[PDB]
Order: sequence, then C-alpha cells, then structure tokens
Amino acid sequence: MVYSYTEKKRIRKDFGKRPQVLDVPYLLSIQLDSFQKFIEQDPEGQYGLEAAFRSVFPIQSYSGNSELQYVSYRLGEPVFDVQECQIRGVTYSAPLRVKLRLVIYEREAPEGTVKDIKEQEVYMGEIPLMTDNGTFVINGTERVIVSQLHRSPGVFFDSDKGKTHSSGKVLYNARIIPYRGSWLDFEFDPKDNLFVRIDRRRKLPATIILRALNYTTEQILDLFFEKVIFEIRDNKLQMELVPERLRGETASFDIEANGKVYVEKGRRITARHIRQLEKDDVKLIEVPVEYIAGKVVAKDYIDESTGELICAANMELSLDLLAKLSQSGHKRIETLFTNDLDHGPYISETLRVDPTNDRLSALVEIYRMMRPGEPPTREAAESLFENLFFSEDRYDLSAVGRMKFNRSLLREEIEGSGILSKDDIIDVMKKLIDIRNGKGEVDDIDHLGNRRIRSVGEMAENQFRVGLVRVERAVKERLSLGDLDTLMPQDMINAKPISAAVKEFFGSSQLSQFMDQNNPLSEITHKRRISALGPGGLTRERAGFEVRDVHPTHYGRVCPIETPEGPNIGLINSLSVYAQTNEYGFLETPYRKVTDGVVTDEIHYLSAIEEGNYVIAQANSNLDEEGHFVEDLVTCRSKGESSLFSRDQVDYMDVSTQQVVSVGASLIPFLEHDDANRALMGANMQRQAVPTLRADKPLVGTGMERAVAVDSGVTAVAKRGGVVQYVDASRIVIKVNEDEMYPGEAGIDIYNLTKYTRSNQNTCINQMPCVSLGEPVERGDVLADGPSTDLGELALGQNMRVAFMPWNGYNFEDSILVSERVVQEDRFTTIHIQELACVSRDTKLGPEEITADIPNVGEAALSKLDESGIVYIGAEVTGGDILVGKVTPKVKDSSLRVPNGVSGTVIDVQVFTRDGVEKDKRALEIEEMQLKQAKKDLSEELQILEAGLFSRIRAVLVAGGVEAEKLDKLPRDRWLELGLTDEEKQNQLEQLAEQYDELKHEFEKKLEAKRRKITQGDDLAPGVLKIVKVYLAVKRRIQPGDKMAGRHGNKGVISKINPIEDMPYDENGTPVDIVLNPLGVPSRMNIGQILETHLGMAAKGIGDKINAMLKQQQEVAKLREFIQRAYDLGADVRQKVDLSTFSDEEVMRLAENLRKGMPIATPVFDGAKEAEIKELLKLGDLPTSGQIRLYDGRTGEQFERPVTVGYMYMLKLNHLVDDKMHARSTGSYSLVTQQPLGGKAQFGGQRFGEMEVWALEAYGAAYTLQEMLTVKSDDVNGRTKMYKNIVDGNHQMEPGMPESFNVLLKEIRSLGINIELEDE
Amino acid sequence: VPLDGGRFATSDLNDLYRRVINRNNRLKRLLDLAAPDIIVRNEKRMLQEAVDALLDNGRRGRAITGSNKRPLKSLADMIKGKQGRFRQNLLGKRVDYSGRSVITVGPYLRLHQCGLPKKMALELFKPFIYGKLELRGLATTIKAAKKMVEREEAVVWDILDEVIREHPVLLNRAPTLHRLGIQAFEPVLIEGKAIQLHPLVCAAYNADFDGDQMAVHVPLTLEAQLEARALMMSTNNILSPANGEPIIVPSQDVVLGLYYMTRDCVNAKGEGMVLTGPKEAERLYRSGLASLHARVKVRITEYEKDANGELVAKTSLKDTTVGRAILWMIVPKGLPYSIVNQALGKKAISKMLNTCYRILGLKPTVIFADQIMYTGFAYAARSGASVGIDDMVIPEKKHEIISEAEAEVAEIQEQFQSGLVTAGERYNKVIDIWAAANDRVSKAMMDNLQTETVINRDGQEEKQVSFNSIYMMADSGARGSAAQIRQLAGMRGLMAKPDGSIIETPITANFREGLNVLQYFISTHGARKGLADTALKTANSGYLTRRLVDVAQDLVVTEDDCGTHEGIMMTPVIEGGDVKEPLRDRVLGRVTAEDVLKPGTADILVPRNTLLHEQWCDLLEENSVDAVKVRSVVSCDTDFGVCAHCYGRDLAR
DNA sequence: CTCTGAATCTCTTCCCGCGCGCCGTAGGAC
DNA sequence: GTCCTATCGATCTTCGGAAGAGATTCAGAG
Ligand SMILES: [Mg+2]
Ligand SMILES: [Zn+2]
Repeated sequence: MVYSYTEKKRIRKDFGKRPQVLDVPYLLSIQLDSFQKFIEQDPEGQYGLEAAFRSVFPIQSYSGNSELQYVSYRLGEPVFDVQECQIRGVTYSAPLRVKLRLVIYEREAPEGTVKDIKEQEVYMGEIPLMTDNGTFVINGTERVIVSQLHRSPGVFFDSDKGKTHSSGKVLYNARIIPYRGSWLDFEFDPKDNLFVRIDRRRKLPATIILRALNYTTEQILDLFFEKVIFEIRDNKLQMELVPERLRGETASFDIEANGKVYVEKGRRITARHIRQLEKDDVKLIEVPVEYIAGKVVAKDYIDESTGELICAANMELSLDLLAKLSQSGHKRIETLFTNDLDHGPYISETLRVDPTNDRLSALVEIYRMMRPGEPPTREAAESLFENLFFSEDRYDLSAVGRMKFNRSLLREEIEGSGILSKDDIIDVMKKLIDIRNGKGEVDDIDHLGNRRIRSVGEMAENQFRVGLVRVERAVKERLSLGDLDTLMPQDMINAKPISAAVKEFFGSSQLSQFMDQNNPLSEITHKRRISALGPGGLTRERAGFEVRDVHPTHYGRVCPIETPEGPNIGLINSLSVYAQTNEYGFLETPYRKVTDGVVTDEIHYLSAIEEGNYVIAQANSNLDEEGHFVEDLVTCRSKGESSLFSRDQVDYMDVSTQQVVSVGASLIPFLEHDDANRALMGANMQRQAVPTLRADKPLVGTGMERAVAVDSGVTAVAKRGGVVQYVDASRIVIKVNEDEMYPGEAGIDIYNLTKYTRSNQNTCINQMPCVSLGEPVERGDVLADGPSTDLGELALGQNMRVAFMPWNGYNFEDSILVSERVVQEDRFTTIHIQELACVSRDTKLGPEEITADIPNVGEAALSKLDESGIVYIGAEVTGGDILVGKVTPKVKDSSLRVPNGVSGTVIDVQVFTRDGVEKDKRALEIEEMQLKQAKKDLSEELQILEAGLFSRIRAVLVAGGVEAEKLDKLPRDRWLELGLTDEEKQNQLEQLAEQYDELKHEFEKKLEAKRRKITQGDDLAPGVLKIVKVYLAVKRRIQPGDKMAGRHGNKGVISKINPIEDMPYDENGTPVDIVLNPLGVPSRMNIGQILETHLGMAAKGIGDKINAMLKQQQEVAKLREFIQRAYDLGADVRQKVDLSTFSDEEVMRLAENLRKGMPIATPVFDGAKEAEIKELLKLGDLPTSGQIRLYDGRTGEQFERPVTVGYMYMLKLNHLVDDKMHARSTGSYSLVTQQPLGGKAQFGGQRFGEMEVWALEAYGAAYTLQEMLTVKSDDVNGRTKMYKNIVDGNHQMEPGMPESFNVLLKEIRSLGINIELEDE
Repeated sequence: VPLDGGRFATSDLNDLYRRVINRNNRLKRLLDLAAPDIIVRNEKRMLQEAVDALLDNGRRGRAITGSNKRPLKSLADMIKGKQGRFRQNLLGKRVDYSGRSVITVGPYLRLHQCGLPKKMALELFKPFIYGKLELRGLATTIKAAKKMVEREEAVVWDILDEVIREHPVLLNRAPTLHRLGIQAFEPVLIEGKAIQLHPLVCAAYNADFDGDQMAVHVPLTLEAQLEARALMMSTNNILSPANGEPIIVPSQDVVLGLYYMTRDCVNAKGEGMVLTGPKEAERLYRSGLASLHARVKVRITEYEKDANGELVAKTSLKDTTVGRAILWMIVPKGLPYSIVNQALGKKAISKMLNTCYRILGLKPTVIFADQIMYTGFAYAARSGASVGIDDMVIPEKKHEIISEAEAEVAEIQEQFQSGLVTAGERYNKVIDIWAAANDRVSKAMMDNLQTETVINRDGQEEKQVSFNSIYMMADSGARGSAAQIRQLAGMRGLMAKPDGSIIETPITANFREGLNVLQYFISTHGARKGLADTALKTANSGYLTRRLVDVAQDLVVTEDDCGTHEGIMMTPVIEGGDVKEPLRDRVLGRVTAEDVLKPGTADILVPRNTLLHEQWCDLLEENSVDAVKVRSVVSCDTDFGVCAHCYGRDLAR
C-alpha cells in the first residue's frame, strides 16, 4: 500500500466499504477531449476542422470551369499565452493557415492545368483555443462553453391521446430529423388517410412523394400491399385463398369444396380449419360474387382491342365491371388483401385525397405549396425538390443520424450515406403503417438514447461551417467572373466571414457562458453542465413536465439531484461523476462485467440503449472475496423496471455507489439520508461558497475533495518530480530529478503563482505554497493550494462548532445565531477585489490627458495621486477619491472617482497605451516590474547552465591535465589563458569557452524577445488613447444579514452577532460558536445533517486526544499507537494504513496536521453506520450519546436535557448583505420618462410594481397610492414642490399628472389616433 | 443618446422613420420625374411596406431587423403589454425614497415596530433631516445641511431619532399576493445593515428568514402617514382578509415553548404542593424548587365581563401545574382559565388567541400576542429542545412486518408463477399488501414514540405522554406532523413513476436509516416532480390573479342597502354522505334575505335584514334550521356597484 | 346552390421583484 | 481611411408550445 507525498500528510480516515474498482475519470475530459477532437486534423476525415473543410472543398463554378481545393491545414502557436493574454485583454487564439490550391483548367482540351497555384497557406482566421483548464479566454474574460443536449438525428415515431381530437383514439406520426437540412413529417389524418409535410408547412397527401419519385400507382400498390388473385377457370372467377388470411374474423359466407367443409357461414376460423384448408390444397376456390364485388384492383386494365380503359390500379371493382373486363379477355384479375385489423387500406385512402395524376402534377403541387408566388417549371422544380432530400448542400444525416436511422429500420449495417433514398423513405412509411396496423411500438421521446450530447468541439465545428458557407458564396462568384490569370488564393478568400462566424459564437452565443469562477467547485460543475437550451434546442419558457422530469435512463448518466431549481429545472442537468460521451455523442457509463457467477473486475461502458438489453445489479450487492455474490438473490434494474433476480442470472453490476450522482452532490456526506429537496439545495449551495480568508478542510467529507481540488486545475500541480529548490509564496521552483528531465534542459521548473486577483465574480484567488524548502515532491503532488483548498483538499467553508437548540428566538424560523468569537477569529472574512477603469480618448474636441493639474480641485483631494495622475499603490480609498486624474479639452475634470458607497485598499494598477504614444513613470514603474521578473527567472537558468559548464571545464582539468597552481579565485573563462599546451585539453577549453559564449548568445536573444513583449504597447480599441485600471481590495467581514449555509441545504441569514459571554457553554466551559435551530431537521427531512454533526464531533475528539499528546511531550511510539488505533477503527473498512512505515518524521508531520481534528471520509452511499460513529466517539473520550449538557451564559443555569453539540461545516455564501443593502432619497431620473433609475450600480428607486398597487387599493389607502405613483415618482413639478415642502416641513403635496402618462398620449397621438384629454 | 465614446445608441424609431423618409424622398422624386407605372408601383409598395414597419413592425409577413435578426421595436410595440407603457410605466412605476435589504429576525420588537439600519434611515429621510437642521437653525440651509449630513456629525443622530421618532415606514416583500403583503411599521434604529422584522409577522409575508430581501418605502405627506397608521399598521391587521382566521398564528418555536411549558409530567421535583398564586409559582420555578411541568394546586383568580360588559372577578382553588400557573399570568384579565388549563399546541393556542379577540377586542389582543411570543421563546430556550439521532425511534416490529408482508406478496407472485391470477390483479393487489404493511409500520411507530416514556410513581412504573424530542414537535404542531415523522423513522412507503402509476416495490426504508442507490434514485421522481410543479405553476397562478383583479377592479361598495328582498339560500354542503361543511361556515355574517322563522311555523326568529353575527349563528345552531336565505352581491340591485348590506361582514373587521 | 354544421389558419397570452455578467451598423467607393 | 448609403430586386428566418379563441373554408342537403 502506498500514499503520495501529499496524501501522506493528512490521511483522511475512510469509512467506505465497497472496494472502488474504477478510479474517477479526470473530471473535465468531457470538455478537453471534445475540443481536442475539433482541433486535431484526422485523415479519416470525419470530426474536426478538416471534416468541415472537406464538407465544402473542392469548390468551383461550372461557368468558371476551374476550382480551388483544400490540401491541408496548419495551426500556428498562439500569439499570446493565456496569462499574458488575460492581462492584455485580448482573446487567446491561434492563427489558422490553409493550403489552398487554385486549379486553372482550359476549354476544349482535357482538363490538364494551364497553371495551379498552391498559395503558401492562406490565412483563414483566428480560432480561439481551449486552456488546459477547459476554459476559453475571450476578452480577457474567461468563458466556458456548456455542452448542449438535443434530439439526435434519426427517425422517430410518436403518438398521443387527448392532445388530438380526444374521441378515445390516437394519431401516429413519423419524423425524419437530419442533422442539417429539412425535417419530414408523416402523419395520418384521423380517418387513416396518410399525409406528409416538410418543415411543418402545409399538410400534403403522402403519396405525393411516391408520385414525385415516379412510381406509378400500380407500383406503389406493389410496394405496400399483398396480392389476392382471381383465376377465371374450372368455373367463372375462382379465387386464390391464402389460408392464413382468415383467422379470428367471422366466416360470414359460403366457402367449401371437395369433402369436409373447413368453416361454414357465420363462424370464426381457427388453426385446425386452416390445416384442413392446407391439406385440401385450397389453391383455388369458389366464392360468391359479393366477395369479388368488394375488391379494389391492383393493376391497370385497358381493353387491348379498343385500346381503351376499363379499369385502373386502385380502382374499385363491381360484378358488371368484372364481367366486361374478363369478357374482354383479361382472364387473370388481380386485387389487394385488406383485412381491417392487419392490413388497413391507408394508401388507397390516400389515393382518394390525391389531386395529382403523376410525377409532374405532384411536382407542381410541391412547388406551389412550398414557394407560393413563384412559377412551377419542369426545369426549375427539381431545383427545389432535390435540394430537399437528395443534395449535400442542404440535406445531411451525419454518421450518427444514419446510424440511428438504420438501427430503427432494423438494418444490418450503419456505414451509410448521409442523404436519403427512395427506399429509405419507403421503409419509413412501411414502418409507420405497421404501427397503425397495430404490430409495432412508438419511441419514448425523452430518453437518453434519443438525445445526444453536443459539446464545444461540435458546436464550433458547425459555426465554422457557417463560415465556410459564406465564403463559398463569395468565392464561387469571384472565381466564375474572374480572369483566373492574376488571381491567387489569398485574393480568392478573405477571413472576415469565418472570423465573424466563430468570434460571434465564442463571444456571444447563448452557450458561451461567462465562467462562474466562484470557487474550485463552481468552476468544475460549470464546465460539465448539460444544457437543453440554446441554438437548435427548446426554450426555458416553452417546455413542461415531459422533459423537466427525470427518466429511468438518467441513472448513472445524469445526476438527478443537482439541477438548478427555478424556471429551468431539468433543462439544465449535471453530467454525473463517472459518465462519459460515447463516440457518437450518446451518454454512456461504465459497468462491471458479471461473468457467469463472479464479478470480473473489467468495465464495459454502456450507452442508454445497450443497457435495456441486460439485467444489472445495484452497486451495494455484497461479494465473497472470490467475487461471487453473497446473497442468493439480488436487486437489479432491467428495463427501467427493478426487482430481485437470481445470483448468476444477473449480467452487469454498477461500478460504484457514487455512480448515480454529480461531483456537486457527491461532495455531501451522508447523502444517503436526505430528502432530495434538500439534497438539491445542498448541491446547489456548495457552488456558491465564497473562498474565505484562511480556508482549511472539511472534517467530514467524501474523499471527492482530493479529486475536485486537483482536477479543477486551480491548485498548482507538479509537472515533474524533483526537490523544492526555493519557495517564497510567489514562486515555487523545483529541481526536477534527472529520471524525468529532458537532456538539454537546465532542469528547473518554476511555478509563478497567481496572487491576489479578481475572480470573475470578484472573490480573490491567491495561491499559497504547501511545500517547504528542500522537501521532495512527486509528479502530480499539489505544490500550492488554490483558493478554497488546503493541502489539496477542497475546503469551501469552515468547520464551525454548532449546537442545535432554540435561543430566545434569535435563531427563529431559519436564522443562525453566531458568537463574536467566530468573527474575531477572522473565520469568515473574505476579500473582494473590484476593478475600476478610466479610459481616455482622441475625442472630437481633441485629445485627453491624465494629470494632477486637474482644474477646479485642490490638494485636499489630490493628495493621494502621485505626480503622474494615478493613485499610489497602497492608497486606502473611499467614496469620491480621485483614482485617475483624467481631463478633457474645451478643460473638463472628467477623472475616475471611486463610486459612492464602496471602499477599499488599492492593491494594483495597470496601464495600457496605443502605438505611437508616450509612456509615463507609472508605465515605467510597471515595465520595471515585469522586465525584472522575466530577467530573474531567465537568469536562474543561465546561471545554472553556466555553473554546470564551468564544472565541465574544472572537472576534466582537475581529474587530469591539471593546471591548478591557482584555480578558483580566477574568472572561470579566463582559465583559458593559462599556459596549457596544444594537447586536446586546450582544444576542449577553447570549444567549451565557445559553448559558453553561445550559451550567453542564447539568452541574448531570449531576453530580447521577452523584453520586446513588455516594451510594446497594446491593441487598444479605436478612439482610445490609453486606459488605466485600478483595483480595490476590500476585506469584508461578517455581519447580520449575511447568508450562511450548510452542505445539506440548510441555510439562513445570520441574525445576531452574540458576544461570547452569551453563548451557551458546556461543563468544561467552552462556548458554542453557532446556534442552529432544531425544527428545520424534521420539518424538512434533511437529517443527514445530524450525523455530520456527530461524526464531526468525533473528528474533533481525535484531534483533541492528539493535541493533548503533543502539548504533553509524548514519545512518537505512543503517539503512533494512538493514531494507528484511530485508522484501524470500525468494521472491514476499505482503507488500510501502516504508520509503522512512516519513519517517525512523517508521523510527527502527520500529527501536526491532525491536531485540530482527524479528517474523515464518508463516501456518499457507503458511509459510517451509527455503530461506527459511536465506536469512534468512544475512542475519543467523548459521550457517545453525542449530546452534552449545556448552561446558559446569561445566568449559568443548566438547560433541561442535553443538546447536540458538534462540528458542522458551514459555507459563507455569496449573497452577503452589504452587497445588497440599498436606499435612495433622490438622484437620477430616466430621460424618456422621468421615473427614477433602477439599480444599485445606479442609485435607483425600488419598483412599486403592479402588484403593490393592487395591494394599496385593497386597503382604503388612496392618498398613499396617489403619492407613490406621482409625487414620489413622475410628476416633474410636484416632486420638486414636494421636496421643498418637506424641507420646510409643511407635509403637504400638489399632485398634478404624471409625465409618463403624457408620454403615452403622444405615443398614441404618434399613431393617427387622435386621443385627447377632455373637459366635462 | 451617446454611449461609450463617440457612438449613438441605436435608437430604433429613428431607424424606422429613416426608412420612411428615404422612401418618401424617392417617391416624390420618381413622381415628379414621371416614372412609369412599374417603377412607381415598386416604390409605392416599398413605402407602404415601410410605414407598415413604423406603426406595428411584424404584423407584416416578417419583422424587419438591423442586427442578428433582432426585430426593431415599433410604436405599437412601445404601447402594448409587458414591456410597454401600460404595464411597465403607468400602472406601476419606480419610486424615490425607498430602499431594500435582507431581512433578519428581531425577537425583541413589539409587534408594531421594525428595526431598520441607521445608514438607510439617514439616506432615506434626508429631506426631513434638512427640515430639522434649518428648524434648529443649526445649518444655514440645504447647502450647509447637505455637508453637515455628509460629514455624519455627532448631532445628526439625535436629530434623526427625532425625525423618525414616529414616522411609519411601509415594508413589503415581492411578490405581494394580498393586502397583508404591504404593511406599515414604526421604525427603530439599528447598527447593522439588515432590516429587523418582527417574528410573528413574517408568516403574513411568507417571509422566510433564509436571505429573503424586502423593500421599504417612506410615506412622505401627512395624509400618507394618516393612512399608514390607521389602516396598514400591523396592529390593525390581526385578521385575514379572506377568512375569519387570525394571521398572527404562532410561530413554530413559540408554540413549542408553550407546549413544553404546559405539559404534565407525573414525576417531578416539588410535585403536589399548594400555592397562593402565580407569583410564588414563579418564585418556586425560578429558584429551581419546582419543575415547570410539575403538578400543583393553586389559588387562582379569573375575570368575566357580565351581560352589561363589566367585570366580575372570581377566585378559587384550581388544580393545575406550575407552568400553567405561570402562563396564566400573561393572559389579560377577562378570559376564563379553562383556556389555559391544558397542554397547549398550535391549534389550541390559535383558538386561545382567537377567543381573546372574541372577548376583549383588538387592543388587548395585540399585546397578549406579543407576550405569548416573548414567553414561548423564553421557555423554549430553557427547554433545550434539541434534536438528536438517538431520538429517532424505529419500532422493531417493522422488521417482522416486512418479513411477513414480503411472503404474502410472493403468494400473489406464486399464483402469477402458476398463471392463477391476472396481470392486472397481481399488481393492484400487491400494492395493497404494501399499503397494509405501511399502515402497520406507521401505527407501530406512533405507538412506539408514545411508548418510550414510562416512569416510577414513587412505587411501580406508570406511563405518560412522551417527552421524546421529535414527538414534542409533532404533538405540539410546531412543524413536521405525521407525514414527516412517518418518513423519518417509520417507512417512506410507496413511490410513483413519472406518469403517476405506482411502484411495485416500495421504499421500505426511512431517513433515519440509509436509502440504497435505487431507493434514492426513485425518490427523486417524487421530488423533482414537486419542484417542477412549483416552478411551472408560479406563472399560471400569477396570470390567474391578474385576470381576476383586472376584472373585479370596477366594484366598490357604494350604497348602504340596495333595497332588495331577493337573495340565495345556504345549507351545509351535504355530499358523499356526510356534511363537508356546516352552515356556520357559510352563513355567518351575511345578512338575511327574508324573515327567518323558527323551525316549524309562524314563529319568526330573525328579522328580515339582520346581520347574522356570531351570537345569531350560535342561536341558529341551537335550532333545527337547515336552509337560510341571505343577500349576495350577485343579487344586489345597485347600479354601478354593490350595496353594503348585500356584501355583509367585512372579514377583516 | 348556398344554408348551418364542422375544419384549418393566425393571433394572443403565459408571476413579481432583484442582482449581477457582457455586447451594442456594415460595405463600398472615392 | 473616411464618408455615405443601404438591406437575398440570383436566400431560406427552425421544427422541441398549448391553448384557446376567433376568421375564415368547406360538408350533406332542401
Ligand atoms: Mg426564503
Ligand atoms: Zn344590495
């Protein structure tokens, strides 16, 4: 057994029992391997930019009769890396270069070119790149593309009751949904006439398509219907009985011959009669003329002699018609079999709607129904009809759509073309008619086998296609008209349409979300959201219980708990922990192979429609350490049904008890106990915790923290193994070991940590070291904590000591009462960093300046600016302080002032300048910083190679060919001028001094390039001269009104900040830190929070025994004994750990991190039994009831009965109150109508909205209302007369008439509608 | 308007008029230059099709756009509907002198107060503050007083605490379904930043305290203060508008405390002695000499208001408990002690409070309600009424009840395994076997909770009502009655599929114990349905209330008595057998339509237009009356309104 | 031969507050 | 690079709203 060097510092005591056979996949492979799938070229041309190019090129005009064609593409390295790009505020992007070859043919000749011109990689655009954290950077702002989930291409059959006609019956419908191009709907009319339409246009008679494909009705009838024949021999019109065509229906008429009668008139027909029908060989039989007089004919019948019609396919027969046509010599008359149950006549019925004659008349009807007002025309019509279904420019089932289609038509194969074909539509019709004949089933729409995930690497491939589609339309014309003589490919194309397409996508699409960089969980659970909304999806306002609800295939694929309750429940889901995207995009999830009777430890991923074909055991099911099930019969799910089945009947097993959830819920301990309301609100509140100041560890967790904090990319992780060379909380630098070094390198990995910086939500993000100088580290160890982490565990909140009890009502209803001790400790203080910016311009009156020489202001304000016109770093500032002394010509003091209300310390400034514009000493101050920071880190390589190279001189001197009359005092390349002879050592000296010079020249260009990065200005917007951004850090504390939450979806405002003496304290005199209310636990059934408290209490107790054993100077062998006795506690828990191997050093180093509570894991559905919590509390010296008697610090009286006390984990949420408290006396008003502005970002007035006005009207209160909506609001006179009457204290109003109502009058009178006020 | 740098905001109409005027410039040209019919029919079409845009863009074949297919908002799009003047700016509009904050509970408030932050009061009341600094002559005028407020000088608070000293401020949450959703309170100043609201009133707002923001408005004029104090002040609104039922209905912790205070425990310290009054009952409690729920006898006095309305005071021994003696001290002097002599719970105390309003009236009732609140909080504190997992009680018969029912389900299965029962019958009987198990588990668990308390009566054990923590909360009506505790420790029971059809194998577990993965996953088909319903419903409910006020708003009570003799007839609603509502629900407080006779003949009982107030409806309940004819607003023959008598009792008064 | 039944099309409605976040005419000709 | 003029007058606006009601279109016949 082994633990990595960052595990072996706080080995979380694990209570899990099921052995985790599959370790959690890298939590963002959803995203990264999607974008990698876009960005890689791939000669198997599907997927990626290359697939899109090969979707358009080769490209040509017929009249140009020449082409240009895509050869290959290259993607250059990005002009600025992520860190610098995120400073400079551009987007992190890469230049796209494409080998286009233009080919010039000739007339008359064979096509052999007159010339062709490979343009040496024409520039095509700048595609953004994904950062390894899975995020794009789009205008310095960091953005995330959520995966979409939408209806896969294919064919889908559907039906409903009551939603249509409601006379008990149901109507059936088929759709073909291509990936790109037109939708085709087939549907029956109630009277089972069949109809078709494109793109939800008008309804058409369905055979209009078969007509359009030029089947005659005779052929259609041979495609759809079974034949029944009459042979006019042995007697007039004998009949071809196929026996099985009579079963269950009544023999209402005479059928007999030759010996035993099968079934006489009026009786059902059955098997024994059919067998007698077979044994008599009923190949022809006598039937009454009423039977033939029922028929509809199959085939066309002219009279050959007159040459003229008597009957036609699907025309209906009668005795006299039969007589004349058989009399005309047509001795075989042929018709259809149409039993109403099994063979309904729907296509013949459709031929009774049909207005068409044949192909052309249908194409006429198509073109007139689709493009009303354009002329139909034989040469023109096909340029509609073919581009509906048969042409690549406008119809495309991708490979997934073809697969799904073929699977539903039960085809043998799935390598198929993306267009339809005649037989491809006909098969849909046949399958739809089988459904109406009752012999088939409709698909469940909302099934994760019918909806597939699209992620970034596919949405961007489509938007890039829209680009190439608009270049198609330009380049075809330019090629067709062009001379082909001077044009080269970089004339043929230009980037602007591609760049528009892809930049608008990544910038502004409904799915290019601005990342919730709130804390490391919220980064991740956002990068793996599954969204039903957006382009090609549904809409949040326009769906109902059919899709919001969970479905049985969600299990293991989508988390049922973690969805953002509100107007879009379940239109957003979170992709479950273990789930994965299949090749095609369907969600698939891993299961264990059950081989005969033993659970084999191999995992097969199952998609949602493989799963229904097996029976799959629930993850809890026990096994015998050989791996046979222990239970003789076991719970499994099967076909959405679940029940018990035999041992060795079951065929797959779940991989882990965590498989059903997302990371967002998988982090709740004891989730096994909570109402799924309160699980949901928990798993939504964890992603809102703001990173507190001094974050640590949850004492009770699930062991998922060790993964969320690492995979979220925000802790800095050791890229290669080695030893810590230096640390200073800004840099960490690692001497990588030679077993993982690359041979020419210096061999030294710096990590410049990010310090105090705004998150996208204004919380700070300073990384801090966890290493010590000279400490060893191994690849993948956490070197530095992120925000909200410590030692690499996720740590949103603080393990506050809580007791559950009423307290004089301060924790009524939900509220949290808090002791002053928590605020004094800086437990929940949090740092909020704002960014304020002053732009400056080349305006129409002339160019602005930044200066201290501001007009109309004296040193009373300017004392905080430097001499340049920017605030000093470390200035502490408040409302109205001038941060940046901008001025405008013709001079106007427009300067950046700190907005009202806010306050903070100015932690940093940045300065950006156009080209050809002068700097200033705060630009030179920033240059001095950044230059020096680049140069230092470069020197720490050049120094290391210089030292190595002079050793490489010294050693091969000192070992042999010594010249050491004096040695180390000398400049170690002046060592060359010593008198060594022209034996090889002097030539080694000369060569290695040339290697030393070239080592200098190497950095002599590397530092020049770096300084050139810093020396330059930046790509400002048009009009601006320069911009400066100034950052205010605020250390906000905690106060009444702030919100805190547990993990269990318990939440409250904190209501009072009680002084320590008022907190309850125990029989040992320690006060409780928080007092939660009890009644929420039964009333909202989230009792898992109690077991977290008790297990938390035990967690404190073990640290309590350890801390005592470190204050007392216990020897390690006794201390190790107690720690070991803690890890081995419980049943056959999964984990094993041997402090015997920890070398004493690391036992003390471990104890020094347990000494405030042993951290515990309670994996989600696999937790501690109660009997193991008691066992831990008994190992501490604690009361196993979990409860303690408490006393009230207001009197020292005892409380009656003990109360729960223990260490809950509590999160401060980002809804803290000073960010919401607001009030307005008077200020701005809007221009169009004079009502007040609305906001906090503007000094706004609260909306006395519509419902409040009914509320006043429902008291008698008329004067209040009159005021509220005029004098206080709108009447431009009355409010200034009111204000003066109030300062005069007159308490009287003059109410007038609101100017918004006069706006209405003019806006009506701006129609030709004379509205007017009237007098009497 | 210009925006960020030298760019005009795309100001839609000016793009529409621009279309028109361009087209008109061309059409004047091509008319005077005398173009042929086909050309002028072109421009004339394009002009008509442009003025079409300017009036009501998008009633055309397609709305015209100037961006990524954003339709430009035309005039008629400015008038109508949810973003247009009538709803957006006329009917309700933003207002000055307002602010908002997170509310938080303030237990010490008297019912009429709320605390609001000094920062807000100072930024809200500014006009009134200047109206004192000039009146002190301490500031020269606005120009100085503005600065003197900005500097936040030491005087200003003593001025503020004179400005505000009794100026009602209006607090309302949003949405605000009903009149009780805006109320006025006298403010009291606070150091923090939250609005301290009164505990009992949070229920009216449906203000939970979990971070639920609330807006405040100052009324400016004298008339707005007189309306606020007379009508909207919380003391004037103890009743619902909708039904004769209090809205001050006690907060869960208050009723928990009063339940705990008034129980009897058959063994206690100081049990069985005899006392001369509540005051020495309290000395006995507070010194720790008697336990609060100990049995005792006390001398009591109580008061009754006679047939005239004047007090008769009476005195007796009473047999009771220490805590019922202490609680009697809070009741105003006119109620009978028989209302307190019982272990109180949420229904029992609501009627307590209601009877106070019945007998004394409003002004004592609001103070009595305040005292109840303070009392309940204080004894609920001493009670230490915690919750703890050792207090979840599982009846061990549960194990047998499953192990029995499982085989009987398998009997239905074995018949099915022999074809001996139909595919419908197998299912619809199995789910009834699970129901028969579930009722038994629930019944055994409620018996076990009551069973957990038994104690020595100085010799031999005897049982009493269980002090088990979760059972106090159920049996008191604080929170979480039968349907919750059943799930916490009984069984979770049957669950339903998405299409409502029932699961063949229930959740026989409960949240004290673990759900396995499947039981949990099926559990979410419940809860996610219930959340989808909430988020989906909250639209249609609002569109319903809109349609209603916007049809009802034309009515006002406008005559005293329209003079009808017509009306409609009220009976208990008798259906499905028994009566689902009695007559005293329907008829109370309407006026009689016609003379109401004695059951029988010729004896009249109520004159023909008398309000049937409570003493009349109790009288009808003394009689064998079944049907009563009353006036109803549908029959009131007032034109353009309703007469008062036809409407009858005002429920809030 | 069009008169009362019914049939397909479009128009209109969809909680209240609130807070963030960003993003904001183009193409061609002189 | 700036200023002025115009929009697919050589396509393709999205299927995944329901409803609910009206205006407007057609049956079986007296
Ligand atoms: Mg709330
Ligand atoms: Zn009336």
